[PDB]
Amino acid sequence: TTALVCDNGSGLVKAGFAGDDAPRAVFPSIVGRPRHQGVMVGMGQKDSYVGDEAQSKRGILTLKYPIEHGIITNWDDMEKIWHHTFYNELRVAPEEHPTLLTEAPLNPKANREKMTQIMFETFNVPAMYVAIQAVLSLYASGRTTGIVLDSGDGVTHNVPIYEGYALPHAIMRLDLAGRDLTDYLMKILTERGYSFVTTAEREIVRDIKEKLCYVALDFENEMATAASSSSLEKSYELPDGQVITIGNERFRCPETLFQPSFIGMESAGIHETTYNSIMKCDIDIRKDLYANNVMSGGTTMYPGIADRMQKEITALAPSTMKIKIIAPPERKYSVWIGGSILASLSTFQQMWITKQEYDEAGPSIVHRKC
Amino acid sequence: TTALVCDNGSGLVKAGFAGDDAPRAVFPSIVGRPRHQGVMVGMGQKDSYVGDEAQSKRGILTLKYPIEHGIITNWDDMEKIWHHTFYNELRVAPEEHPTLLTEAPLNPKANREKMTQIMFETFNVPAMYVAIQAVLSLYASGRTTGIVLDSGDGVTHNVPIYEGYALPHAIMRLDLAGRDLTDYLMKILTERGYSFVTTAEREIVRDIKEKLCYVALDFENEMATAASSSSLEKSYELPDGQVITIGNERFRCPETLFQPSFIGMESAGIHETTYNSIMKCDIDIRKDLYANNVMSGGTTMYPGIADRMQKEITALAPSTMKIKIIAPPERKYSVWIGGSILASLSTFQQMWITKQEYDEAGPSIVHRKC
Amino acid sequence: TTALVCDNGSGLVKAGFAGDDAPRAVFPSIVGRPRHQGVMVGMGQKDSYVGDEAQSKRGILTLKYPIEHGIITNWDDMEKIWHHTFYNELRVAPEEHPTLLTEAPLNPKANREKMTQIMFETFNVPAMYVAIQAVLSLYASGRTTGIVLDSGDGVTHNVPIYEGYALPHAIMRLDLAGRDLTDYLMKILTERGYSFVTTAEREIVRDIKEKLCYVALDFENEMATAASSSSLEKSYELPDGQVITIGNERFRCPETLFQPSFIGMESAGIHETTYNSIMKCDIDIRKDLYANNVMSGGTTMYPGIADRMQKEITALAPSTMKIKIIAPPERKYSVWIGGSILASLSTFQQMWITKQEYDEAGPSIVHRKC
Amino acid sequence: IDWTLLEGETREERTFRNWMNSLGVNPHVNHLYADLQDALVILQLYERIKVPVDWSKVNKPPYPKLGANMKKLENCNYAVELGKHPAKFSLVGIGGQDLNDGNQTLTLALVWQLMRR
Ligand SMILES: Nc1ncnc2c1ncn2[C@@H]1O[C@H](COP(=O)(O)OP(=O)(O)O)[C@@H](O)[C@H]1O
Ligand SMILES: Nc1ncnc2c1ncn2[C@@H]1O[C@H](COP(=O)(O)OP(=O)(O)O)[C@@H](O)[C@H]1O
Ligand SMILES: Nc1ncnc2c1ncn2[C@@H]1O[C@H](COP(=O)(O)OP(=O)(O)O)[C@@H](O)[C@H]1O
Ligand SMILES: [Mg+2]
Ligand SMILES: [Mg+2]
Ligand SMILES: [Mg+2]
Repeated sequence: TTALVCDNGSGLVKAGFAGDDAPRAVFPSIVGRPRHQGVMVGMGQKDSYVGDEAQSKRGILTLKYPIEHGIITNWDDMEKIWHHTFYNELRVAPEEHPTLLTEAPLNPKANREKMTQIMFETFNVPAMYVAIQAVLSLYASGRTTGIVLDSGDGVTHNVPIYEGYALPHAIMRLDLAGRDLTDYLMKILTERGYSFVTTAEREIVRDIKEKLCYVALDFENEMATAASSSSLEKSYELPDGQVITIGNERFRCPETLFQPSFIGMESAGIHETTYNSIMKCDIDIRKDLYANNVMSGGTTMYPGIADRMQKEITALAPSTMKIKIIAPPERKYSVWIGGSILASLSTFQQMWITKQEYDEAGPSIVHRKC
Repeated sequence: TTALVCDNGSGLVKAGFAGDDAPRAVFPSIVGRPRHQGVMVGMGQKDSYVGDEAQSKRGILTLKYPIEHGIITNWDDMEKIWHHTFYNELRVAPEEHPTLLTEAPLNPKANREKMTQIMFETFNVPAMYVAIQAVLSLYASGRTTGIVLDSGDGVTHNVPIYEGYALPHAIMRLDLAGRDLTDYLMKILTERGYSFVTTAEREIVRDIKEKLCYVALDFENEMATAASSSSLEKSYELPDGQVITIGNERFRCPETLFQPSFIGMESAGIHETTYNSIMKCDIDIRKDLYANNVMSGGTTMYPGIADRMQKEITALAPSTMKIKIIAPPERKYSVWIGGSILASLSTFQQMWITKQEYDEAGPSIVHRKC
Repeated sequence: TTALVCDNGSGLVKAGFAGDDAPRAVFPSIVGRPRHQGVMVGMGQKDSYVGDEAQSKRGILTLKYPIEHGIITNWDDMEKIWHHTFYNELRVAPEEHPTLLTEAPLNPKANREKMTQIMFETFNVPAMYVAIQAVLSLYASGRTTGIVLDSGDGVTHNVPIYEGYALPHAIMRLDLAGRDLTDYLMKILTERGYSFVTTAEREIVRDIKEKLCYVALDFENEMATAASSSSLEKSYELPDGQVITIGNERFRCPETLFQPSFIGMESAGIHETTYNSIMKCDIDIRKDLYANNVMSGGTTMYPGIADRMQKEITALAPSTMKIKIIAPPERKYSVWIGGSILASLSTFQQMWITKQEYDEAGPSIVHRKC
Repeated sequence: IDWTLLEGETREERTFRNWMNSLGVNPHVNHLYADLQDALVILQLYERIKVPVDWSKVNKPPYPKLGANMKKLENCNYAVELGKHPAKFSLVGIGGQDLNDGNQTLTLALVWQLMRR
C-alpha cells in the first residue's frame, strides 16, 4: 500500500506516511498512570494514558518516558506508544504497510533487534527498515556531502558524510540533549525560589525552556548584562495562574551544550565535538565538511544556536576554511522528512527487510540489511 | 585516416593525434576505488575512478598506479586507462586509427607483447607500433646525433645516437625517478613533523615537490646556507588550509638524482651515468655526444638541473671537450612530440605492425618490427 | 658515578640504573588535575598528580598524557614527569648521573633537541645520549642481526639490522598502537551497552584490554565461533562493583593491528609492514631477517600474536624461507634492558654528549652524536 | 531553427546539441551539461537509438519537493544502466552520479557513442 515513517524520538513521536511533507501525528513519547484516590466520578476507570491525554491529565498522573538517551528502556510502554501511533493517531493496520523506523548511532544492538522483532511479530508488518537519524537529516537537506549535528531530547551525535560515504571512525555521540537541559533549568530555577519536583512540573519547565530560553553569542557579557540590567527578564504563567520571572536562566540553560561541565560532564561542547569529528576525517574532504554543517532536532531550535556554532567553529578552523552552518526552519522534522523521502524512492523498495527474510535470519537480519 | 599517439608514462598519460604539436589528453595514470562505507542510496553505483575524477575524489578513494618503473603491473587497470583515454578523453573509435605506443629500454619483453595483444584483441586497432621514448625525444629536438637523458615518473635512462644510429651496448637504465623523489620527500618531511601516509597524501607531496623543490648547484654550500639562514624557507598550504614550511628539504629531495645513496641505492648519479654512457661509445663520436646532451621528462624540470649536469659532466670530461646540455621548455612532452612527428612521416606508414602480420606471427611480431 | 636509563614511552615510564636487569621505576606517563569542587576540608591543597597517585585518584581528576605518538606534546607536564622520575621515584640528583633517553625513528628533530636542552639546562646532567628504541631491543636480545618489531602505546615501527648495520631506507613506522586499540575497544563496547567516556574510564578500558583481549589465529572463524557460542564470553568488574561481559570484542580489538581499516586507516597491517620492510633490504640478507623477527613493547603481549605473525609472514614469504619470531617474556622491558646494557659497555662511554660539547654546539649536537 | 553560436562552445558540443534538437526530444536542449541532469532526455534518446526504456522506473519531470535529488539520481542510474548493458557503450569509471553531477568527460563519453550508434 504505502510505507509508514515512524521517528521514535526520545521525547516526541513523529509518524506519518511516506511521500507526505510533514508527520501526520506528533505527540509526546510518554505513558501516564494515576497517582491519587478515585475521588472523581468516572475518571478512575482508565488505567493508562499514552499520548496528549497523559499530558492534559498530568495533574493526577505519573509520567514515564519509555526511551532514555535513544534507548528503549520500557518495552511494554513502547508497545503502548506503537499501538497508539498505528491505531489511534494514524488509524492504520500495520499488517498492510511497510514501516520505516529510526535510531541513533553507537546504540546497543539489542535495541534494534528487539524493535525489529516487535514490528514483525506484534504488528506483523510486511517489511520494515531501521535508518540512522542523521542520515535522514541529510536526505531532508537534499545533500550527499556534509557533517550533520543532530540534537533531540536524549542524544547529540555528529555524522560526517562525503559524496554519500560516511566515515564511521569520525562519528561522534554525546548523551546530553534537551531532557538534560530541562533538568538543569529545573535545578537553576531554585535560585529564584521556584520549585518543580514532580514529573508534571518537569513538563511545565520544558514548556518554559521551549519558550524563554536562547543561546548567548557571548556568555560572559550576557552574564554581565543580566547582572546589571533587567531587560533580559521575562515572565511565565503557571497552570494555577501564578506568574514566574526569569532573566539569567534563559541563556544559562542552553550554554550547557557548549559547556557540559555545568552538569559535571568532562566532555567538550557540541562545537568542539563537530570540529573534532571533522579533524578525524580525511584532509581532502575537510573543506567540504566545513562548508556543510547541518543542524537537526528540536534542541537545535534555540535562538542564536547557529550563530554561536558559526563563531565557535570559525574560532577553531584554520581561518582559510569557509565555515557554513545550515539550519532550516523545519529542523524539528528533518529526520522524519528524510525518512519519508527515503521510503518513497523506488531504489529503496528492495532494501526493506521483508518478513520472509526475518523468518530465516531472525532479529539479527537487521544488522546485515541496516 | 589519422594515427593516435599514446605515451603511457608511469605517472601521466599523454595522448593525441599525429600531426598535432601537443597531446590533447594529459591525465594522471591512476585508478581510484572507494575506501569508506556508502550510506546514501543511488550514490554507491560507481566502482572505479580513472582520470582526474580519481584525483578530485581522492579523499574517499584508494589510488593505484597501473605502471611501476615503466612496467605495467596491473593489466586490468591499464585496460581501464586505455578505455578511458580512447572513449572518454579522445572520444575516438580505436578500430579506425593506427595507434603508436611508447616504451622504456631494457624493459621485460612480455610487457611489449602484452600491450600488442591488448591493442589487437581488445581494441583491435588496424595497425600499431611500439617506440623507445628517448628516440622520440630526439625526434622532438630535430637532431640525429646526441645522447638523450630521459627522466619521467618511474625510469631514468640514457640512449646515445650518432647520425641516426643507436649504440645499444651503451644504453643505460636507472630505476630511480620522480616517484622515488616523492617518497623520499615524504620520508624527510617527518623531520619537521609533517606526516603524509595515505595514497591521497602522496599526491599532495607530489604537488609540493613540483612546486618547491630545486637542484642545488653545490649541495654542501646549499646545506651550509640552509643551516645558517632561513632564506631558503618556503611555505605551502594544505587542502584543509593548514600551512607547512620547508627550507632544507627543497634541494635534498632532488639531490638524490646525483646521490642515489640518500634512498639507499648503490647506483651512481645521473651525471656519472651520462658520462659512462659516453665513455662506452666510440672515441670518435664522444666529442659530438658531449656537445648534445638532451634532457626530457618532468623530472628534468627542476630549477638548476641543467646547470648542475653541465658542471658535473664538465668535471668528468677530459677538459678539452665542450659540454652542452639541451633542455627545451617542452621537455615534459618531448616523447609525445617526437611520436607525433614520427607517426606523421610518410616513410613511417610502412613500419606499422598491421593486424594481418599479427594474425600470423602472434604477439612476438613486435620484437621483429620494433 | 653510574648512568641513568630513562625510557619515556607514550603510556608508561621505565626508569632505573645501568647494569640493573629491570627498570626500578615503572609508572604511567600521565598528569592529573582536579575537575570538581573541593568538598573535603584540607584535601584541595594539591594542584596536580603525576604518577600512580594520578591513577588512584582518577575519579576526581582529568588525565592528560604529555607524549602522544612518541611526540612530547606537553613539555611542562613532561618536566613534571622527569622531576617525579629523578626526585620521587629514583630519588637521585641528575647533576651526578649521565642520563640515557630513548626515541622512536622518523620523529621530529625538535623533539630530540628539546629533550637534550631540557636535560642539560634544567636537570644539568653532566652527559646524555638519545638511542633508538628498536636498537636497544636488539641489544636486549643479544643479537646483531634481525628485524625488530617494536609496538608500545603510541608507535609501531620496524628496523632491519644486519651484522650491526641498520638499513635506514627500510625503516618503517606506523602511528597505530595500544592507545588506539583502547579507543577502538571503547567504541565497540557500546554495542553491549557499556559506555566509557571519561579519561578515567579510558584507563578502565585499557585495563580491560590488558586483561581480556587476545589475537585470533584466524579472525573469520573466531567471529563465527563467538557468533554461534558464548564460550569466548568473559566478565570484568567495574570500580563501583558493576560487572560487564565481553566475548566478541576480545579479539576484534587486537585484529586492528592486522586490519587498520577497523579504525578507518588505509595502512597495511603489522605483518605486511614487516614483510615490506624485509623486501626493501638486500636479497642476500633477507633470509637472516626472515629468521630473526624480534618483537618488543607491551602491545606485542597479546596471546597468540606471535603465532599469527608467523602464519601471516609465512603466507607472504617465498615459502622456501623459514620464518621465526623471537618474543621473549621480558618484551615489555626489552627497550629499557637494552639501554642498561648499552650504557654499561665501556665502548659506549666516549659516545655520551658531554655538557661541554652541548655548550659549544647547542641542542643540535644530538643530531651529530646520535 | 536555432543556428546561433554561444560565447564558449566547441564544434563537437554544438553538433551534440544540434542533434539533440533535431532528434526531437521533448525539452529544447540549450545546454548539454544543464538539461541532461534528470536523464529524461537521455532516456528519450535511448528510444530514438532503438534501446528500450521502461518509464515505470523513470521519475517524471514533476518531482516532489522531498527527494527530488534522489529521484534524479535514480533516473541517472537507470540511464547509465541502459547505456552500459543494452546500448553496449564503453563507459569505464562512469556512474549515475557523474551524469547527475554533469561530469563533462563522462557525459561526452556517452553522447559521442550516442552519435556513433
Ligand atoms: N524551540 C525550541 N527551543 C528550545 N528547545 C526546543 C524547542 N523545540 C523543541 N525543543 C526541545 O527539543 C526536544 C525535542 O526534540 P526532538 O528532536 O523531537 O527530540 P526527540 O526526537 O528525541 O523526541 C525537547 O527537549 C524539546 O524541549
Ligand atoms: N616542475 C616540476 N618540477 C619537478 N618535478 C616535476 C615538475 N613537473 C613534473 N614533475 C615530475 O615529473 C613527473 C611527471 O610525469 P612524467 O615526467 O610524464 O613521467 P611519466 O612519463 O613516467 O608519466 C612526476 O614525477 C612529477 O612529479
Ligand atoms: N598483556 C598485555 N596485553 C595487551 N596489551 C598490553 C599488555 N601489556 C601492555 N599492553 C599495552 O601496551 C601499551 C604499553 O606498552 P609500552 O611498550 O610500555 O608502550 P610505551 O613504551 O609507548 O609506553 C599500552 O597500550 C598497554 O595497554
Ligand atoms: Mg529525537
Ligand atoms: Mg614517463
Ligand atoms: Mg612505548
